[PDB]
Amino acid sequence: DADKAVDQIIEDSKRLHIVVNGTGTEQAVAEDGSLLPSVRKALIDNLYFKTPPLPWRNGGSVNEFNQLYSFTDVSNTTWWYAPGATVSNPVVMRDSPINDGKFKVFLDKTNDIYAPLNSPNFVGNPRVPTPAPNSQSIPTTGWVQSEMEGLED
Amino acid sequence: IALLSSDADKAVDQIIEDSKRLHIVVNGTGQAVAEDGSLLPSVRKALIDNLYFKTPPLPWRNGVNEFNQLYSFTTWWYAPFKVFLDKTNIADIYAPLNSPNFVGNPRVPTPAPGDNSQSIPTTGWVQSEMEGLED
Amino acid sequence: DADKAVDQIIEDSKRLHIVVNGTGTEQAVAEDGSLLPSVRKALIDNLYFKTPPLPWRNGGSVNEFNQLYSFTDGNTTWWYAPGATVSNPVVMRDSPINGKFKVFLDKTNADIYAPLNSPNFVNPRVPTPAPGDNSQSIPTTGWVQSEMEGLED
Amino acid sequence: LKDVNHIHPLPDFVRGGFDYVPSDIFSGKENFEQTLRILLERLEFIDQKMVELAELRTTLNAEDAILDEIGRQLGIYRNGLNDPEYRAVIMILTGNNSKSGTRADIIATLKQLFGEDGVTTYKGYNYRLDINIFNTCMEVTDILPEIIDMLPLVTHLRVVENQGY
Amino acid sequence: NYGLTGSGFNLPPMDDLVQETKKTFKSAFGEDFNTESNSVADKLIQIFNEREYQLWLLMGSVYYAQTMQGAEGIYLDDLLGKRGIYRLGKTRSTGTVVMTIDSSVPYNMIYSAATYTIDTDYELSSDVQVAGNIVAQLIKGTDVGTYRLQIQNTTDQSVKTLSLNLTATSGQPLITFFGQIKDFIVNNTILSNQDRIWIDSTEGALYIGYDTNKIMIGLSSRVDFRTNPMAGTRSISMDVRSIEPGYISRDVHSVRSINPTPGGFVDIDNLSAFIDGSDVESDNEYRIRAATSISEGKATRPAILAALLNKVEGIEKVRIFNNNTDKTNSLGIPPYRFMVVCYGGGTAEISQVLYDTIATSNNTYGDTFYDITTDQVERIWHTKAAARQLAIRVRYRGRPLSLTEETAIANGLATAVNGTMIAGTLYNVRLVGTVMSSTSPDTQVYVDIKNKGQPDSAYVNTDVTASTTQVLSLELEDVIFSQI
Amino acid sequence: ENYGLTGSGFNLPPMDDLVQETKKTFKSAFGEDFNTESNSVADKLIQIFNEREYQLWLLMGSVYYAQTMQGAEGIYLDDLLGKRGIYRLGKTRSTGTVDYELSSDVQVDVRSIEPGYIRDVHSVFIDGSDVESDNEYRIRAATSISEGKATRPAILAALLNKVEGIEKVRIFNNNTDKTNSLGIPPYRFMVVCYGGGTAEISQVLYDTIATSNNTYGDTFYDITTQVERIWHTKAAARQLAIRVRYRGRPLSLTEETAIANGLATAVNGTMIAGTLYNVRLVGTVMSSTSPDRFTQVYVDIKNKGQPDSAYVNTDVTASTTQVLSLELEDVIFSQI
Amino acid sequence: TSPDTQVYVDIKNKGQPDSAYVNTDVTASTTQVLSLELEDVIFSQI
Repeated sequence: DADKAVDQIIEDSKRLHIVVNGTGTEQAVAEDGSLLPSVRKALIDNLYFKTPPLPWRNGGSVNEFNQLYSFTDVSNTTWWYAPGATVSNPVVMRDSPINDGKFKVFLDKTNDIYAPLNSPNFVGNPRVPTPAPNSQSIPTTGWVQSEMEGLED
Repeated sequence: IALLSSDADKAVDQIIEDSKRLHIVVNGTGQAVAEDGSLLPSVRKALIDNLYFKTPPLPWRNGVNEFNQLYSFTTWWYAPFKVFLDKTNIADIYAPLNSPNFVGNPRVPTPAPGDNSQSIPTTGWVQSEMEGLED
Repeated sequence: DADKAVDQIIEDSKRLHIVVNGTGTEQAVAEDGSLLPSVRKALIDNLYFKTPPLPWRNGGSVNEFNQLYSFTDGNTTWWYAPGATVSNPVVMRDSPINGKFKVFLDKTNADIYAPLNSPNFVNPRVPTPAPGDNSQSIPTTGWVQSEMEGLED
Repeated sequence: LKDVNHIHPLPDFVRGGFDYVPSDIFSGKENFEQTLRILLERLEFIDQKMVELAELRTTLNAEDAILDEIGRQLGIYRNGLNDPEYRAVIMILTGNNSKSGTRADIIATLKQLFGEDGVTTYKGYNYRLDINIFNTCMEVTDILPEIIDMLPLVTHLRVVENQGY
Repeated sequence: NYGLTGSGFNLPPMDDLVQETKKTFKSAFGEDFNTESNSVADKLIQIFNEREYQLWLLMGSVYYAQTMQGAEGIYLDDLLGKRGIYRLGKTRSTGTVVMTIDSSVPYNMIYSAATYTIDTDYELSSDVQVAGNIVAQLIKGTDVGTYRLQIQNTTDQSVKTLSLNLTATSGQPLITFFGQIKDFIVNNTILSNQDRIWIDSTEGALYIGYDTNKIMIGLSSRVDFRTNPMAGTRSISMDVRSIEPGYISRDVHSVRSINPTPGGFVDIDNLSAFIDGSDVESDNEYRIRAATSISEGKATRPAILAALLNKVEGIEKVRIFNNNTDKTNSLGIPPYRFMVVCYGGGTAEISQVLYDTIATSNNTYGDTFYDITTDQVERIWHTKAAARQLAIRVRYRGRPLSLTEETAIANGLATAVNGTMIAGTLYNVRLVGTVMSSTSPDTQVYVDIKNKGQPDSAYVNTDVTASTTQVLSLELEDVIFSQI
Repeated sequence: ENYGLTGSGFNLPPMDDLVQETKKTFKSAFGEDFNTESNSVADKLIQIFNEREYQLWLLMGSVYYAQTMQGAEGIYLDDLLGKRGIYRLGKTRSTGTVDYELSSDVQVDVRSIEPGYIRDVHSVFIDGSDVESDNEYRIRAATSISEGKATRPAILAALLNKVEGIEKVRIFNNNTDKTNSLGIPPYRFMVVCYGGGTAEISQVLYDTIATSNNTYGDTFYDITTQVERIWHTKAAARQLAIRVRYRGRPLSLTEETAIANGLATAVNGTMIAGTLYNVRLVGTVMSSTSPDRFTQVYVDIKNKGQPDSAYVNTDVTASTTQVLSLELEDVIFSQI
Repeated sequence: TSPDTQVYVDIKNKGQPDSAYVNTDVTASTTQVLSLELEDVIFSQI
């Protein structure tokens, strides 16, 4: 009757497999009917979901600690979040976060997509102005051929 | 027959401890220890120790004792001077490493003679290279 | 049958082990083509640190993946090394500008990435264009030789 | 209440010896402890391997690389046998030295190779004997030569193998 | 010095290691280095040293694990496993019990195996039927009418019947009735039984399977016997085993109760010590068993001969015959089947002993059979010799022998009961020697032998030989004397 | 992990390595900037402890090697074969026939008084046998002992232990309905032996065969306990001769003795009615002496007295009642 | 190997057809040296 144990093992393996490899989000179902989150689902908490922040308001409240909000001053734009924001303790909204230390500003990480000045490793199709027919400037594919084009003769 | 399982436990237990660490990190309180002995703070703790700036900026005077208080001038500033909030984009001035379109006079360090690789040649390197075959 | 279920279990286990542990400068490989980041990534990946900056020191060795060290010359910049642990420390050399160290981002710092106009580089590389291209794309050192080769014969 | 076999890894070896620090004079200094721990923990590895040097040499768990040595002392050479059944033949031949080939006795030896219900034996009038197999876990042709040896000098034997009843 | 040497493995004390390592340290940093009491190096080195004492002790323990002496626990099995001996696991006690039953319990009633427990840890071995398991009987006093008697012959399988009338309830008629019953029973079963049944005329009671002191010792074997008027009290024999395996022992007269009391129950008791159960086998008795395996012989003609004589409550004589050549031979035997002849060994108990026969040796020939469970169930065969009684007449010349002096001569001829099956020859010269031996020394003596019931003309002097399945027999009352 | 018993063998770490990781782990607890170079106080301390620890590994390796068959020497050899239940012999005594004394009373044999080695010539006996040395002790261990009965190994085991003067034995079985290729009657088996008595082996056989006299053979001898008889045969009947040819560096005189005597063992050990393989004979010569001494080798076999032209190199077998034997005055060495 | 009928050995240079198998011994050239790889061994039962 070890076939019975082998059975349960067989689909427990599959549940575990989907949980580990649950794409960005998968909801494995246990025998109790509860719902288990993929690893990448569990990783949303750090991921700090920067969708276009909900525009700043006066009134209303913030329920998610890691959600951002968009605010504009009389002059600049900033994104704000209240780490203390939680369910059963939402952060009441206010006129401006600059005196609402519940809220704090946030920045952007991605510089990543830009070539550093030191030994960058470009991809795709870089281009430059065809240099003078020289010395230190970067030549183009046509520039070289045009330079050599007169030489074959 | 299926008694290869004698190797499965060394993974099953290990994933048990890994799940335990996952749970403590995600659902911890204002830590976790990896097999390397280094610490992993739980989210509700990581939210505390990170860099927070003082939100009200101060007027500028070019006078200077804190790296965490902002100053205003006319733009926000701080002393690690370094500006904090200008109004200009970055993507408009800095070339992406993918499919850039440079303008003006780009320069690179001239490679060694005879290099046959993916490095970039210089106009004054190829032009030197031409004369060798000319002779 | 059942051996393949066990194989799934063991591969999932080693994947989960690497993901939970990771190295800060590391990302795991999922069964599908996607790659899974480690916790040491996700934390520093979005933004996280220990607030009180610490002075740089030539005789110091770092062992913590999330702390900022203030280098100075009074040009002060803050640095970190994701691949730093108690098990794998890293030595503060004379200057951080020389490996695992990375500088904290600022809207001034930028200031190390090549600007769109007339940038100076210090071993850049580009994909090799197809032979016979006359466009303004940038040729490689080999591409030049690959084309000069037809010339000689 | 206690195991007779005293060959076991010493329980909590590391914390012992540390118990011999006289009056906590050095405890909490984090400089002497590491030096002592680094040295003691080396003995941990050696202490652990002292067991396998004795545990693994038993015929039950001996791997093929050394099981041959055990068989060599007894004259049972590997020939073409593989590890899982090479263990079986070693047991069968050794057990034959205290046997008499009785009906009750024969059932006992076959019992170790096919579980509880995996084997049955019919008997015939004129020296005929039959062996039935239901749950074989190893290939039987290579084991067959021994199955003849532990039978009377004049047995007439048939062998039939099948899965299940 | 203390490691491996030419004479085994030794053990070092602690102090020698301490001194050696302290000398090493002394050499490391010159003679000035301090290493006693107050040195931090001393506290490190001494603490470090004690651990390797454990390692040395464990290593020494390991070495002896592969030697005739020093092996223990699991390692002991491997050493003696090479010689094909394995430890015995948990065992269940086995034994037999008897109980007296009221006169009114019917013969055909059958006890349910799974509805009784002898005592806190004993239950019936299997289903038991009252009929065919009577071992002893007591008849006394209260019993006029007509009585029927039945008995199954112990050699054949034909039921025998006897008819009698109890015209009187006491006195010489009752004595004669009891004597007739005794003669009826003794003519079947075995002559040894008659020694264990008698009549106490002083009380007018009949005892079956008792001794002169009125202790139930039982007959020679279980039998079936009935009286249409169910008189007296009957006794039966049951087989008992323990509930759960383990250690338990009971004495010769220990068992004293049954929890669910069956109607008509009288008493219950033991006859001999049980084969006590045992816990997990220990090392000492394991070695002892390994040492005494020499006498463990089986599956051979001498071995089977010895086993029968030492495993049956009886089996006075035994003999075997062989026929293994393609034909039935003179003696009626199938081509490839053995032949076993016994005397007074029962059927079931002896049958179990025959499991020492060589596997694949068909054997299984005879007039009586029985089935034994292995699982599969198989049938075995054998036969019981048919006794033949002789009549002996003694004539002599000399002084007349006095009464009670002939007892020695009569019992002296008990040697006539020691003849072997088939190969039994009187050698009347031997009888002449015996009759002249069991007496005071001192003219002429002769011996005449004939089968019982024959006329006096049948007396002869030539020696007699037993038949194929016959065995000699003689009764004390069948001896006569004549003076010449 | 690569240290100790590993199935493929036993691995022992050298002195140098143990220091290397000890320093490495020790360095890990205090950083790179920690002096551990030669003659440094820290290094001196490390060396002392590792040397004391190293002996433990060496002791373990010696224990393992001491218990293997190849490394068995002296007393350690006695323990290993003692585990099998047999022990080396001691001072043995001579036996003669009518310093010495009578073995038992006589009326209308001979036993030596001295405890051992020993007046041993015809018309003035088993001499020698002082101590049973390891080489023959290993040989004597080749036998087997068991208490079993009625089975083929049991019959062989009992005969070699009880029948005096027995040297070889084999059994042939015909467990079928019809006579085999060897003429054995159906449902009977035959026993053939070399040496030994006739009215004694029968006694031994009777005590160990099943209760069904299935014996068959050339000669019989009745026994009783009821009377029956037991059959057996005797083979002897062959002596061989050998020649060897080789190319290379001549083998002096001592090696030929080493080669010659070695061959005699392999040929002699053959079973009754066995077969000799030319390849096996070659292998023995390559192993009874150090390799790299020959470029070619051949062996030729013939029976004693045969003409030299009768030498053959093909494999040779023996009849049912023949036993292969080899001696000296044989093994003709030669250089091609 | 454990002790114990017939055995033969055939040698040929890598890449040659099966007809090149022979029994005569081979000799190295002036500047050549013998070599062998584990994967270049085959067995056949007869």
